[PDB]
Amino acid sequence: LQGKYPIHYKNLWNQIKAAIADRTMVINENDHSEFLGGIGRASKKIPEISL
Amino acid sequence: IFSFLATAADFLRKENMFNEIFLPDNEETIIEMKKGKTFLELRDESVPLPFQTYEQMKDYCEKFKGNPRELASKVSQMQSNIKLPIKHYEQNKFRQIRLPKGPMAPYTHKFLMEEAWMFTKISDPERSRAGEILIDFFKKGNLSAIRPKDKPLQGKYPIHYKNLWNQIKAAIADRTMVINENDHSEFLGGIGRASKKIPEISLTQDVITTEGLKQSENKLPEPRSFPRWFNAEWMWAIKDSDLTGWVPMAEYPPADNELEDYAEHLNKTMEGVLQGTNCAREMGKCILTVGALMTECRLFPGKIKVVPIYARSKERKSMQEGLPVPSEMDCLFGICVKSKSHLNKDDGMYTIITFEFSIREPNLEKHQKYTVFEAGHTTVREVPLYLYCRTTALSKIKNDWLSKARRCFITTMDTVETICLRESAKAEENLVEKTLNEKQMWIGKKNGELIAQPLREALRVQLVQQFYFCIYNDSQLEGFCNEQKKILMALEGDKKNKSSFGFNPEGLLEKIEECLINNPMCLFMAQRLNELVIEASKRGAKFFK
Amino acid sequence: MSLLLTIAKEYKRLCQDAKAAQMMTVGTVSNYTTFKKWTTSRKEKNPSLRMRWAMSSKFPIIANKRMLEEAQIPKEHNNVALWEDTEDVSKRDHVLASASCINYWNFCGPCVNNSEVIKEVYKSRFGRLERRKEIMWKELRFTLVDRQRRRVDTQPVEQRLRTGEIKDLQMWTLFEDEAPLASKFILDNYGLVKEMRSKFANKPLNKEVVAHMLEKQFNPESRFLPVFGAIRPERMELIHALGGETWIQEANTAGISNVDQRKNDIRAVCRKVCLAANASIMNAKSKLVEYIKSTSMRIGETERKLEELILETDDVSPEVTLCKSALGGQLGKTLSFGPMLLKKISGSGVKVKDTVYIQGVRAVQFEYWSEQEEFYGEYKSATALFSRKERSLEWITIGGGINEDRKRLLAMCMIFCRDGDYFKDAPATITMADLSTKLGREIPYQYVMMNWIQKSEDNLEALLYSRGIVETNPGKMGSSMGIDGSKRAIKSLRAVTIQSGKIDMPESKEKIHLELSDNLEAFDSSGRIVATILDLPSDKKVTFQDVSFQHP
Amino acid sequence: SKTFAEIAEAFLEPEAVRIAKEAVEEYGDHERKIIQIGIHFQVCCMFCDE
Amino acid sequence: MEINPYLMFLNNDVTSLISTTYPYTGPPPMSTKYTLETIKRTYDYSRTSVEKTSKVFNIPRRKFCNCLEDKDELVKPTGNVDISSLLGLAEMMEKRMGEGFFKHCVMEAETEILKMHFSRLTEGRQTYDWTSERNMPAATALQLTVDAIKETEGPFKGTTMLEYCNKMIEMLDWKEIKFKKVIDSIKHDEFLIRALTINTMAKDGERGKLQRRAIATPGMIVRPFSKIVETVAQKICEKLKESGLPVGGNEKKAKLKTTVTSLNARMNSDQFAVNITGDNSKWNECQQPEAYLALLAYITKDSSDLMKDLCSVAPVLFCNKFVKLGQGIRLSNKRKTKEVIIKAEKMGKYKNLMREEYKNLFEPLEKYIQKDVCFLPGGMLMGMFNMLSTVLGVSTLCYMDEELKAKGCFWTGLQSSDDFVLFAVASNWSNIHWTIRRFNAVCKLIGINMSLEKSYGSLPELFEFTSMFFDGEFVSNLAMELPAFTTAGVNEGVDFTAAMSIIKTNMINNSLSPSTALMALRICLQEFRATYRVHPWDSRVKGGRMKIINEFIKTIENKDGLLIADGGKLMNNISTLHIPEEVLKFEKMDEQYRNRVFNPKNPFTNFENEAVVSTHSFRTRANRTLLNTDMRAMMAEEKRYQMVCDMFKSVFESADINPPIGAMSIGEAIEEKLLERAKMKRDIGAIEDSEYEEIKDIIRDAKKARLESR
Amino acid sequence: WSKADSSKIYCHGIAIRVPLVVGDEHMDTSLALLEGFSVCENDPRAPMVTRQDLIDVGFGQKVRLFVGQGSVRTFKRTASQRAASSDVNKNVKKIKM
RNA sequence: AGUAGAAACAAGGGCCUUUU
Repeated sequence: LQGKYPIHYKNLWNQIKAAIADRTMVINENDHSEFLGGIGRASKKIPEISL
Repeated sequence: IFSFLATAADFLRKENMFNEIFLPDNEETIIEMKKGKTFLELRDESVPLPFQTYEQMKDYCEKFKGNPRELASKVSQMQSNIKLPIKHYEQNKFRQIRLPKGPMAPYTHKFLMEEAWMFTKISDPERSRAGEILIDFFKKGNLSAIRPKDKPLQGKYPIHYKNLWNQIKAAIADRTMVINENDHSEFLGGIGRASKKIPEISLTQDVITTEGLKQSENKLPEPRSFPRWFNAEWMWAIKDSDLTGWVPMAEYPPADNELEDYAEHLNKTMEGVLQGTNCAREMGKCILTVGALMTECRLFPGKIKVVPIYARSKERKSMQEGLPVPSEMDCLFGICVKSKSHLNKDDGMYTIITFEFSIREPNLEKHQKYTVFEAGHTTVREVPLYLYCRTTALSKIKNDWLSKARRCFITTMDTVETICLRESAKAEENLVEKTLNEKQMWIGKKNGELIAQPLREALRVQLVQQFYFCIYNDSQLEGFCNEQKKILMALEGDKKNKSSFGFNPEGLLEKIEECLINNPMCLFMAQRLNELVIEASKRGAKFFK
Repeated sequence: MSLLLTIAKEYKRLCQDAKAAQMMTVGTVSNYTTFKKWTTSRKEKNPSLRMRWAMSSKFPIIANKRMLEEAQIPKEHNNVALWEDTEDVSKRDHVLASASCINYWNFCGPCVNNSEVIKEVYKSRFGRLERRKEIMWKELRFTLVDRQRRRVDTQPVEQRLRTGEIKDLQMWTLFEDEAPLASKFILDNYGLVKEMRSKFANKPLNKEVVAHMLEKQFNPESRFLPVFGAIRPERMELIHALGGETWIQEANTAGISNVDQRKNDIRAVCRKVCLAANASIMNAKSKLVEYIKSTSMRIGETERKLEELILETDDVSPEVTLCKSALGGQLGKTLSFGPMLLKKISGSGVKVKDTVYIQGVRAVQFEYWSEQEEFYGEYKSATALFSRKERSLEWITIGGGINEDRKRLLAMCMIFCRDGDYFKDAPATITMADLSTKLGREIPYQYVMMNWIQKSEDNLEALLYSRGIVETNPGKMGSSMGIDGSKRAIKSLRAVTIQSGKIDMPESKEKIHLELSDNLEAFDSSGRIVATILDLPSDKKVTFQDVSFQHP
Repeated sequence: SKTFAEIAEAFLEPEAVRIAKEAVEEYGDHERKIIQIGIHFQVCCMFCDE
Repeated sequence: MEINPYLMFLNNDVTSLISTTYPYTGPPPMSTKYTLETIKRTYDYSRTSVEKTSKVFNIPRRKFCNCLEDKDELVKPTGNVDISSLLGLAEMMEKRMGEGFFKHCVMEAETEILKMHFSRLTEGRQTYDWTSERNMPAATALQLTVDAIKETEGPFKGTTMLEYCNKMIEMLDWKEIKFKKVIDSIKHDEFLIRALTINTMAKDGERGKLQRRAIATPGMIVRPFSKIVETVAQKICEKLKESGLPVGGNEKKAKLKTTVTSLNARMNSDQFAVNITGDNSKWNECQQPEAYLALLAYITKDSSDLMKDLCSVAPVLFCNKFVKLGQGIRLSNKRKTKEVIIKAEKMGKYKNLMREEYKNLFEPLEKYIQKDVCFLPGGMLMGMFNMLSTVLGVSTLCYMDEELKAKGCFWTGLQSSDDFVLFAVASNWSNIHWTIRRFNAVCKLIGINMSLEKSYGSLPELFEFTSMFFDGEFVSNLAMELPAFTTAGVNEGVDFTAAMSIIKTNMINNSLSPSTALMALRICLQEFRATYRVHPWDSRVKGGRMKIINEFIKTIENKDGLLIADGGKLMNNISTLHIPEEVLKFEKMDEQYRNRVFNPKNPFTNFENEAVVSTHSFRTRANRTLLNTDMRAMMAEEKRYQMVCDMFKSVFESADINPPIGAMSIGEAIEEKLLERAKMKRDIGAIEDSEYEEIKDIIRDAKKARLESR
Repeated sequence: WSKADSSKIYCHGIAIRVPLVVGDEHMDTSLALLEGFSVCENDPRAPMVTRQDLIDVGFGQKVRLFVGQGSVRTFKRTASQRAASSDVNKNVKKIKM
């Protein structure tokens, strides 16, 4: 109805159900979580000496 | 059982196999081509020589066995009675090309580029059609101030041209871009000079003997010499034009990633560099004039019209000081006229006429076809005035292609971006501005020495090259540019110490020199190719002096 | 209604003629298709020039007449000509109309209640758009790229089907009155049809367009393209904006379209059932077929039968191959020797017998092929092009990027060609127990040496040493490979060439109908083996979700 | 496609396909007749009905 | 200063700039003299003089095959063939590829030829009708031939290709044929000659080789057999790796690269390789149709007895073909005021009032000549058989001998039609030369010559193939496709998406760079705006389309959702080339405008075609020059068929989507469906018993009339 | 179960395919009766009807009907659960002896 | 006149076939 990145949330919900089925709360694949955690800030870094 | 059969029948009917072929009865189980009588009579007649019936050939082919020894023997025999020559270029060098001899190749383009003079005004968005601006420029009085004289410096049929110019002025005054059919226009427009037909059923020997009706003796074009005015135009079309925005262009869309930013930046640099040249104004002129002429030919055939030769541009941008927001400008170089473009079929021809303005006296060799008149004076101070006038024609194809003259930009951008990206990848770093400002590209000779300028300024040479390819395109230039590649590949092989070879280079030189006739571009590029191989002989083999 | 009566009157008038009657009486209905071609046949060479010349006129288009009258479309608003009563020669029921007339309708004209149905008609392209919007771009860099050419899919599609399964679906959703007999695909996939039918029902629409769009919605566009990096349809659809020969626009696109998960699940299930049937000794064939038909799985919302998906996919794995063989499903000419991939380019041959002594004197038969044959080979992040000649690896070239993968590919290739002395005199370490017959099922020495290599790295090193070693001649230093897998050394292996840049995967649009044995080893009109059960992982435990193993 | 056998496999059981194939090979007749025979054979099967 | 464009070729490569030479930025350029010269060269390259006499036509028939004579200047073309060598090379190729190969291919072909419908002959380039003697499309020619067959003996009930072929065969043995016209009939000999007749067209759409300035146009009695032969040739060629004719682009590049890797890996340290760029000459003038017949007979030896008879038709037909002289000569006086026009059949009369060249070229070809046609018993033509010639050529690259190995020498390569590339290997130049001469000889033995001027060689990695120059890298010419980025000329919706798709394909394959793609996008946008006489809204332009724009613009909140054809701006870029604008702007469009544009009932809307449909998807006006010409009688039957088809479709809406099938005729289905709908409505819908009964009476009366008329 | 897929029943995760013989409130458009009908010998006496009145017939009755295009047949509301696989597979095993 | 090429146009049929 109203949202931004529905596909990530949906796939993540499926992965959550899968993990619970496996009796382990862990999530191995890191594609959606990585994105949604890096949306805030993520980039490279150049040393000052290489400037 | 019925359900299965229904499904199967539907499938087959869908596959077009629901016929006797796949579903025959007991009897109709022998399908065969209905070999008639005539077809057999022929098949037994088209057989190779040793056989005389298809049966013998079939029996010889179905049982044919391989005998490598006789095959090798015939191979060697044919290999001995041939004596295929092999010629390593290093030993057998390439002579220079032999250009034809005779008068010089004159100007051929419909419009003038270097000798062209134009009157300018400011553009109002309301009045923007061609039939309006041609009047706006007419009111101020300069277009009417012109008044040539009956004494031409050169040319022929000056009376017709003078009367036509007067009629043009009159029609403009009448606010109707139309002209009447008189003897003069009829002579200049080839109105009634179409052949008259004579059926053979109505023919006899007495008629033939009366007026000779032999087979037409085609008068192929005649040769020419090297033009000495081409380098002048090439050097003039490299400098600025005091304005820009000569060629209209669309807008740039938004951007979200670095890629589109890079693309937009580079495209802006190149477009800003190119829109200021002189070749650009000629491109825009051709575009707009051809658009107007095509519209007229589509709407008002069988009617002599009046179309201007104009263009639109924008004065350059000075600093914020002074008057900001520079204005636009409509420029007018001359007048054009069509003649009953009844384009019944593609490749047709509709004669036109060109009245252009200049301030530079002519040359007999170059401005051979024109018929110049001394008009008067014009300001800048006062200076004399000339009126170049000639006649020519066009067609649908040339119109459509000239209107589509914005491909040179694409080609040049491709070349440049390719070079820059290749240089940037070998080092894994953004090397584009440096490659444009630093990388030197040899562009000519002066005082027997070589000359060089960054790529940022050499783009103009490639742009003019593409424009000329678009202008002087013909079968001759086609064959030339198709047959010169061998020389370039041999040159590259020489640069890399690759021992190239060939079978008959003399024939290649002959084929090349065969398509060099009365087309300035071919002659110029051939002479330049000779100069190239000469200058490289100082650093490479496979070329004779 | 009255329209129906008019159609009847027209049919009567038309039958009154003789030729129309003869043609509507003779033959079947299919003739219509033919009649559809002899009419309205006219083309043009350069529609560009023609279009410009044509649109230049003052009424260049055609258009319906009654639709304009009903739409109260006038012939002017503030003095601009919109259409004029007249008749085109072809249609005879159309009138020449202006370009300005179209603009008139859109700006002010006949409004409609809603149009969101479009989003369903062109769902694939809105999906493209959404997938794009959910991307997080990154920096841009310049460098050279190793773009390998290969056949891939560019259109992400769920429930990929055939063509015969579509020509029917386009009817039960749109033209049900004109529907044919119910096919099995319908009776099986009922909910799918119901869904596709719920949206395009009781709507004003042009149906031909919908059918065309549905074809696109169920067509994976397969192309032979250069590619770099991972292989996923989500990327191939916009590869043009990710990298070229000299540039790369980094961007993360991993968490979208959830495609490869379905394929890996399918392959896991195939492996499971293959092992299960292998547990048998005399009916593994029928056991496997039963396990197949006794199983189903969920895709998104719908439940599909396994055997139906298997015949739609194109995963060339030693598991899917076996299944598709049991069900008589044709497939491509692609091999499989353990984890690696292989494909024959040219050559021929025939089986031949030879023997080897395992420990002391223990004769064991092993076979090998006769004349020279070329092969392309593909291991993880590594490519190779080699040739075999009479039980020997003649030459090989590699274009990979890793040392370990290079060495493993080389070893598996050497094995595939039975090159070396080990195949002439096996090592002492192996014994009759490791030979074969876990429970009776024999094993050719090939896979024996395979597992012997996978066991310890030192077996691999010894095997490589079995290949000739020499001193790296000058110049060839770059095109040389050591024992560790280094692009250059002072002493390198024999008959080897290295290079940077993968090999272009070959291509062939061919199909073959193969079979298999009671030991789960497929054959292709020859003594060659394309798949088996020894080339797959031994075993592993997994919990399958949304599956139905309706078998005891 | 590409062969009548693959076609027949579309709506027939591959078993009867192979059967009719071996049969036409026995009589050495044109392999375009795989279909009719397979159909007849399958009919016989579904006529037994166990 | 003096300015030379070519100096940049010193400090830079040549491939990365070769595009600069191609003058594809300008218009390209555009009889009987050409045809007569072609006939002469064909009769000459048949280096012999043996001749027979056809009992059918009573015409001299030079025999061009296994009759080689005049073994001088063999470097020049020759059209004589030694069948033995051809069969040997074919056998060697089969041996390489394995047994059961040709049989498998002919089987795959027969698997299609039988089920094929005879309506697939409508697709293709123009053909030469044998009634009006002019070049019409294939559909109309097929229609006329069928109508003639029917008017002669009876309607053609056939529905596949085989029956049509058998009917053609029978028609070659009839004695009187009828056909429609403003209803002339003809005899056997005249129809035979008029069927074997072939015409020429000066299209040569592609620039390519300027030498190509014509193309063939056979009749309708030769199309199906030609299709059969092309099908088998394709099934053969696809299996081979030494051919690149059917594939396009990346495929042949990968082929060449794999070949180069294999070469560099095979040759030892004491060997060196070489490349060659070849361009055969007179390809369509040396390929003899008799060798093709013998080869197809050798191929169709183990297959069924049916294919043996079909493949053998087109060869003999090309062995007895006639050519058509076009437009004759033109006569005129000195001043050129008057002008007479003359046709071919008359040139034999006024042969004295022509230039001496025409006389020397015409009088010799006066016995082979008949009325406005020549009896060419051999040779070939352009476009007729491309794949078969490619197969015949690849047979050479497969050659091997004891001598080549005694010296450690061997060649391979890759050939398409009249264009090949060679890779020879040996240990010394003295042997390289011998190998190349051996290759040239074996190619000469089958009429495959080579052009010594356009052909050159060099060290391994420097060559060209089909406008693609090859080195360590691969240079996309990028000018070969320059005409592609343009408004096709179909409608407004489409051209823009098509251009964006083309740009995407270029960027993917031809390595087109980003900024170049952006420039091309803007250029195509400008040309689109200019062609359809449309421009934006903020722009100062005033005009017809633009008047109402400024009028109604006040009603709009945001102009970002508008379309280009309705005064919209550009919202698209590299990352959005695979998305039409109609889809990208859907969220922005103000609500009212969106409903009007996608309102389904639109007057102009008329439906690869990866595009959206809307009001802008219109159809252009139709030409009217024919209005004056009396080509109207033919329009009648077309109008009849169209009425029938559109009525059937009015009844059945899915006729186009799903091809109709069944055992009923058209009238039966129509009647039954009408009654069904009538009942379905009268039961519940708004219909009266009176209306139902009236409909039923009308239908039964129409049925009675249909069955009574005939 | 769900109204979306009215042809399935989920018990303990396992799925069960319900035949299509009758159509209740949820099911849709005469696609839920097709497994109850079958083809039979043509009978010109039985009536010809539409695809919507097809629900008002009695189990075991006959009726003529129009199918697709240019095709008429006769149907009977009696099913046949047996397939050909088993019948072909089992019968072929009784021949290799 | 002119175009362009290795032949064709320089209207053809009986009145018809205007905005960067």
